Amino acid sequence: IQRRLIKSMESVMVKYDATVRNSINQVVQLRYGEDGLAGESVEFQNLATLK
Amino acid sequence: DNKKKIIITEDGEFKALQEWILETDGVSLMRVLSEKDVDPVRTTSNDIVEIFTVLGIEAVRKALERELYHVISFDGSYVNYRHLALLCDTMTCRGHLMAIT
Amino acid sequence: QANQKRITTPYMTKYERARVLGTRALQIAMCAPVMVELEGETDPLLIAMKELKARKIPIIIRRYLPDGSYEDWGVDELIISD
Amino acid sequence: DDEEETYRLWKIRKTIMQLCHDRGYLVTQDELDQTLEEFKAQFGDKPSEGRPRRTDLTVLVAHNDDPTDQMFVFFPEEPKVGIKTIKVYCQRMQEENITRALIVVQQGMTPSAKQSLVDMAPKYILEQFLQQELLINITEHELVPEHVVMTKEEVTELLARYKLRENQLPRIQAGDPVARYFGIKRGQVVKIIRPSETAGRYITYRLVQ
Amino acid sequence: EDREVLRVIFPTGDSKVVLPCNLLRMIWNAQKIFHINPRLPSDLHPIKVVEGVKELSKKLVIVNGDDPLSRQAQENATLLFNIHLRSTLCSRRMAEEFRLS
Amino acid sequence: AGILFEDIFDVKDIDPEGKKFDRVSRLHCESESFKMDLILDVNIQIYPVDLGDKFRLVIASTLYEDGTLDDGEYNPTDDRPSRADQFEYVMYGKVYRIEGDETSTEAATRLSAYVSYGGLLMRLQGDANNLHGFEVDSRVYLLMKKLA
Amino acid sequence: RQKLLKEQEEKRLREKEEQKKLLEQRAQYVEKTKNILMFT
Repeated sequence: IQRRLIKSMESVMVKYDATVRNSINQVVQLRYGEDGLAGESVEFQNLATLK
Repeated sequence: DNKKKIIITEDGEFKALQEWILETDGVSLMRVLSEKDVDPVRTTSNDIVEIFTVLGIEAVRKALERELYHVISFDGSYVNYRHLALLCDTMTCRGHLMAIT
Repeated sequence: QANQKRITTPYMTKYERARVLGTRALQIAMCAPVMVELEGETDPLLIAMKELKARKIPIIIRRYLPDGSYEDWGVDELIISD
Repeated sequence: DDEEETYRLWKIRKTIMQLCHDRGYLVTQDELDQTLEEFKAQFGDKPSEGRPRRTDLTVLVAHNDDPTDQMFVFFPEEPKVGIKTIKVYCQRMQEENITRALIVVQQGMTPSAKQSLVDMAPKYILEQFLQQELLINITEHELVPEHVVMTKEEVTELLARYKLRENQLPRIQAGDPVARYFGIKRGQVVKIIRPSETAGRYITYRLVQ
Repeated sequence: EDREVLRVIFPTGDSKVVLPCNLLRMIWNAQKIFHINPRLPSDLHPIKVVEGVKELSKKLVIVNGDDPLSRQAQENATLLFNIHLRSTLCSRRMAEEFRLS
Repeated sequence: AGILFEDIFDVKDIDPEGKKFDRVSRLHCESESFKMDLILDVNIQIYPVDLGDKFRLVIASTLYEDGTLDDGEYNPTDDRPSRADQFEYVMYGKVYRIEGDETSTEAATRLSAYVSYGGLLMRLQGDANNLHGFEVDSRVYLLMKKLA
Repeated sequence: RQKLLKEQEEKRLREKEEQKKLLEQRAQYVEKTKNILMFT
């Protein structure tokens, strides 16, 4: 399963126009994670006006 | 609360209504949705192929994200949503269900 | 592409920093002139990092866009974070 | 046997009116939310004997932008619709000078009839729908996000902004349930607006194929 | 309005979100860096809070461009964070809860 | 002087919740001159305290009898006159919280100063008049002596 | 209260636009019934 996933997504990359694209240059996401943010810097918080 | 009916009371609070729900052993989402007194808005399935055939590519994108999240988080784990989103976009960006095979 | 309007980020990416530092360190190791002053540094990597902190690395990063065009940024024009 | 038949007819009509409204056709609010009892008053509650006959259920709407751009909705009586019925409907559309139609079949449609629906496309864009898939409006499902057919100006603006070709956008099949709901053909782009747990909102664009 | 947008984004009342900047921790850091006394009246104008948060929101750019399509994509990219920011850096919370200078 | 608070307390209870730590004990005490409650963590191994004891507690900002700030650094080779000479148990900690019964419109009638002496916690709560010397993130000394 | 009155009469205008749209759909339905008649 790991090998299959890797070979399926290996060339998907964040481009300099900030879009996420595969090797064919097709657009997979207009911004990474729908927000264009890297996963190391984000963290858990609470929306104070929701509940 | 993930299967309860979460409404917003008139006072503005989230309230979890304790309601009856049915779990089937087979899937006819096409037929079950079109039944009297059955909710055609929240009734779903875990068979992503039927979701694709009945609701479409974005519906199966969302449902596939939900099912992968359920598989990952059932053991209490947590994975950043952008990874699930990227996997699910890879499987659905070409208009059909692209298996990882 | 109009250099007056470059759409890419004004920050140097971690990969740009890595490759620029490696490239400049190799250039220093191959007896290229150093742009900053030196107290006692003899390691090319330390000299390259000092040049990057001083914003005195004579390299241009050619960032390619998916459409095929490119944007040229001087290492002094980018924002160095780390 | 009969109360459920009229219930199904009312539900199908409701989904059709919602569909036409979403495609941009002029639909009054009254028929957009028509109660079952109002449907019985306007059409009847005995479809089995012939009140209402499905031929009385035929809808004819006009586009908001162009009054001349009208569209039919036919409800054939036979479960398996044949090529002769398609020819009759095309003849009627020619007489009334209408160019778009929906055929809400009950059981299905013959292969010859489907091939007829496919070959004469440049003349009459007439679509095929099962009554089973009109008993629910799939766009109201929680899984289905908001789809919006973009105009050629909007598509050009999109491709110019992101500087990409149509083959680089993600795709949606022409036979997709939502693509068929919105009646969109190849070459058209659909803007999907869905909520995102990381960004709040996310707009993606899918090209029809 | 942001409250209603969150209510349609999170139909279940789950306020746990994953966002870039831990605003409560940054507020705590500011309280301790500048030795904010929670018992004394503050010298922060609530209009300064409103204007500063608006300018900050303008400076946080995920999608670059003045065209309306880039404007809408920018709105969407930072929507949830800007809601969190406006509800955390609110003038009232900054006046009676955080009491920053 | 450098004294933020001074009073005589009477040990009214020791470890109501039970002994949590072996060498440390929590005293719930009350004074008589000011009617202030006190929760205090003390190292009973070196300074044992029995129920019903009576002691003088002095929260101070400094140990030097003359008004002179401290540097927070350990200087055992210091020959200045320190007020720790007049007490038996001395700790050094910092104020990490000041609660009160204030409302959105009214000031506080009663305050509650919380201090941590390297993890040994104290809560001195009572009238706000007696706790104006306490400010959060401020270093203080305990200066506690047993009396008969 | 004067602004309350302005918003109230604005709602009256909007409901009047609702009525004019309703009669417009009636004015086109009276055309559509003859087509539905010659349909079957």
